[PDB]
Order: sequence, then C-alpha cells, then structure tokens
Amino acid sequence: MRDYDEVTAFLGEWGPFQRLIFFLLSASIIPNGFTGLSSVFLIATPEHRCRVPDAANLSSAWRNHTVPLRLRDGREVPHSCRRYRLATIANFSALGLEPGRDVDLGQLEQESCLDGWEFSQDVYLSTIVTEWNLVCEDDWKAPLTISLFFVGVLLGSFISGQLSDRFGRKNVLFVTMGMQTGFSFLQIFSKNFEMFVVLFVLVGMGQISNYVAAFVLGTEILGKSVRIIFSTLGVCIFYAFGYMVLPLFAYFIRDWRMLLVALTMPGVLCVALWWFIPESPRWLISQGRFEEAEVIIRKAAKANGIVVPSTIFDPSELQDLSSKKQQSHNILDLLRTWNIRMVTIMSIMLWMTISVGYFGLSLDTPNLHGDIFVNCFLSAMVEVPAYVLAWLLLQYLPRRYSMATALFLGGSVLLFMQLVPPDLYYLATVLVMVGKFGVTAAFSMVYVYTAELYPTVVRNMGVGVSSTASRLGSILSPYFVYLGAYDRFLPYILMGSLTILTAILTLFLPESFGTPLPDTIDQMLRVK
Ligand SMILES: CC(C)[N@+]1(C)[C@@H]2CC[C@H]1C[C@@H](OC(=O)[C@@H](CO)c1ccccc1)C2
Ligand code: NA
Repeated sequence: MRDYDEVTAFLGEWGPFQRLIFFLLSASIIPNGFTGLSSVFLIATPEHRCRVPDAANLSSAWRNHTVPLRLRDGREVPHSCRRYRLATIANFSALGLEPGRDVDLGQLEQESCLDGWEFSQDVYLSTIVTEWNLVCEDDWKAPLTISLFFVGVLLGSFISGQLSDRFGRKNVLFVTMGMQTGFSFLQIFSKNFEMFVVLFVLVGMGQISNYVAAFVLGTEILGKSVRIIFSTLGVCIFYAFGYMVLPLFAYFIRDWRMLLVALTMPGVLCVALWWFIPESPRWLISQGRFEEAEVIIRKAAKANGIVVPSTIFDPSELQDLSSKKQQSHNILDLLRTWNIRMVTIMSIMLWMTISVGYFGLSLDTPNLHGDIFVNCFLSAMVEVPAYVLAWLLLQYLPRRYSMATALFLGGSVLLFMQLVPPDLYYLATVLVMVGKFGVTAAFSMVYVYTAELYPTVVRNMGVGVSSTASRLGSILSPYFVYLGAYDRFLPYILMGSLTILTAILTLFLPESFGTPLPDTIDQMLRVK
C-alpha cells in the first residue's frame, strides 16, 4: 500500500494544472468578500428626524423650530426620535404666537414621530432601515438582521460539511454558489422585513457553505507544499480583494436594491468555472469511483505535459491505497483529561474573542470619522499586509510570542481611542486601522496554531469546535457596534480589554514550533 500524495507526486508541485486550480478556486472566493460585509451599506442608518406633514399651517419660524435640539459631539442637532406636539404647535401658529418671542421651547410637550421620519439623502438614497423604519423603538432590529445573517452562517458550517462528504466537493460548491446568488437576487423583491430577514439568513448559509466547499476542494487537489500557501494566502487575499471592492461599488450605487443587483452579478459570473474545476480525485477514491479519479489524474498529467506510462503510474496501485486511521468523533475525548480540557477551553475563548474583535471592527467602520467609503476601503486594505505578516511569522517565528504580540498591539491600540483630542480626530482612525491590522494578523495565525496544538487523533474535531466558537462570536459582533449609541467609546473599551486578556491567555498555551506534531493525546504538550 502507498499514499495518495505519493502516488500522485509525479504531477509536480507547480504547473499549468495546479496553477489554474489555485487561481480559479481563489477567484471563486471573491464574491464572499463583498457578500460577507455588505451589511455596512445595506443596513446603514442615515440621519433622520420626525416628519411634520406639509398640511400643517406652520409659519416659517415654526417650521424652523418644530423639533427639540439635543447635543451630540458637543454640537446641537435635531432630536431624532421626538417632536413638539404638532397640535399644540399648530394651535400656537394659528393664534399668531411665534417661538422664543412668545413661547419658551424648553417647556413644550413632546411626542414621538407619528407621521414617520425624514431621512437625509446626503449619503444614502435608501436602505432597509429607511425602507422599514428601523429607527427609535425599532433600532434593535437593525443589528438583529446582521446577527441572523451570522446565524445562517453558523448553520451552514454544520451542513456543508456533511453534504460535501456525501455528494462531493464540486457539486456542493456550485449548488451553494448558485443558492447564495439566487437568494441574494430574490432579496430585491422582499415585500416586507420578515422576507428580507429570512432570505438574508439563507444567503449567509449559502455563503459559508460555498466558501467551505471551495477551501476543502482546493486543499484536496493541491500538493503538499502549495497546500499551505493556498490555505494561508490564497483565499485570504482574494477575500480581501472582494471586501476592498465592496466600497468601490457602494460609492457609485447608493440604493440598496441596485447595490444588491451589483453584488449579485459577480456571483452569476462565477458559474463559468464549472468547465474548469474537476472533482477532487481523493474524494472520488474515497467513494470508490476509481475510473473518474484515473481520468482526472491522466488529464492533469496531460495538461502538465508529463508522460505517464505504466512504469510511473498504474491503476492497480490506485486501487490499493492506504487509509489513515479514523479520527475520534466523540467530543468526550476533548474533555476527558485535564490538559486537553484546559487547552480546549482556552482555544474556545481565544477564537471567540478574536472573532468578536475582527467583526466588530469590520462592522463599526461607518461610525468612524471621515469619509465612510474611504474608511471602509482602508479597513479592507489593511488585511493584505496582515496576511503577509502572519504567513512570514508562521514560517519563521514561534507562535506564542507572535500571537501574544499581535493581540497586545490590537488590544492596547484601541484603549487609546478615548485619549485622542477632537482636533486630531483622524488619529483615531489610524488607531482603529492598526487595531484591525493586529486582529487580522492574529486571526490568520490562530487557524494554524490551533491545528498544531491538537493531536492527530482528534485534531479535526478540536479545530472544528474552536471554529464553531469563533463563528458564535460573530453572532455577538454587531451588538457591540449597537452599543455605540449608548456610549461612543464603550465598544472600543470592551474590545481592547477583552483582547488584552486574550493576549495574556495566549502566553499560557504550550509552544509547538520546532517540535514534532503529536499523534496521540498522551504525547500532547503540557500547558504552562
Ligand atoms: C481573517 C481571515 C483568516 N478569514 C479568511 C477567515 C476568518 C475571517 C476571514 C473570512 C473567513 O471566515 C468566514 O467565516 C467567511 C466565510 O464564511 C465570512 C466572511 C464574512 C462574513 C461571514 C463569513 C475565514
Ligand atoms: Na465562492
């Protein structure tokens, strides 16, 4: 018996086949870039105030003084959820009385907006918040939709695995790509809020599912050395490109339906890949469909120009491949021994906190100062050097000090936010981008570090548990942004404190660099 990576080693590590597969599977990750964080523009809240119908016979003075003024940022602004009793105002205006001259505005009665709201159109022409008035007593519905999107992503994480195992990688990939694109398109025709919410849940489910299927198919087709590069840089950078191009679209298109059309179109464009990506030969061998694997291997050999006679490859060996011992599935293994128990708890908390920080910072961009589109672009762009640095650090430096430093930077920088004087408000944006830089580096590194910490017997299970923890964290991530209304800096204080505690935690994990990866739990490294 032999190994699949050995039997197939004759194809080489790099060449026309593996190159095309690498850049096509990576290109299929772009739509997840602008689909993941489109909520920053689809669910944005413009400035708004109570609407006063023009039927009111109010003087120009009264029309200038129809809403109480409240102070924000040290500056007067119309109160966004309350107005002076329109009937009392109309009675005063009919009597000839005028504000200030005859009326003390400070003691008038107030009511909520019974004629709806007037949203400004300086930035957004329309969004779902303006469509269904998700403001004042409905404001909690705005982040809820985003939480529900990540809820769908959670469910997709469970389902896409089993589906891909039972029906293949390419089939699940393209089916869920089409599902995501179709439900993204359908959302344009949402009559009311509930249909939009449920369609957004399904869109997130499809998005996660097809990301996962692309990742698994790529890490199964590519060779041993290029596998790491694909997993680490290949998909991350093209996700960053998708995110970076999201604000480019949102700048020209400022209507949520036309923006959904624009973000839907690339998904339809990706369907051409069906004729270029083959099914994973390793999976087909797992199902016992050896003729299809043989055909795909011979086609790859022909594409790379390698002569493949019986002396260098034969299906008889293909039919007698080795199978690795099956890994434990019962979760009890992760809790049976004290050391692995503690390592699992720390990894859960580390992944959840890194995810909360990353998605909170991503979703908080429209609340920063300066141009919203420039801020979103800078947020998307600061990830590419974060991935390059993460990759170099993983290649050459111990994981513990690297991740302690990246988290310490990401957390400490945020705590400085409250110390920036308003005159130099732009420094706060600098800090926030450096903050997200650190978080992004840590987020890229943990995917590898955790996979090294667990022994083979349960490695996948442990990684999956920690990954689910991170995904749970992003359900909470839009609510930390929601807290920005109660107190501007509270979200950053929370994120910074939690990140510093996570950076302190990381130092207690055992070091893996430069040591053989363990095979059985008895060989697992001990926590400090
Ligand atoms: C930060 C880098 C390493 N990622 C490529 C990792 C973690 C975040 C980012 C994107 C990806 O994680 C996701 O969950 C993706 C695809 O499901 C996602 C992006 C945006 C919204 C929801 C999910 C995997
Ligand atoms: Na995709």
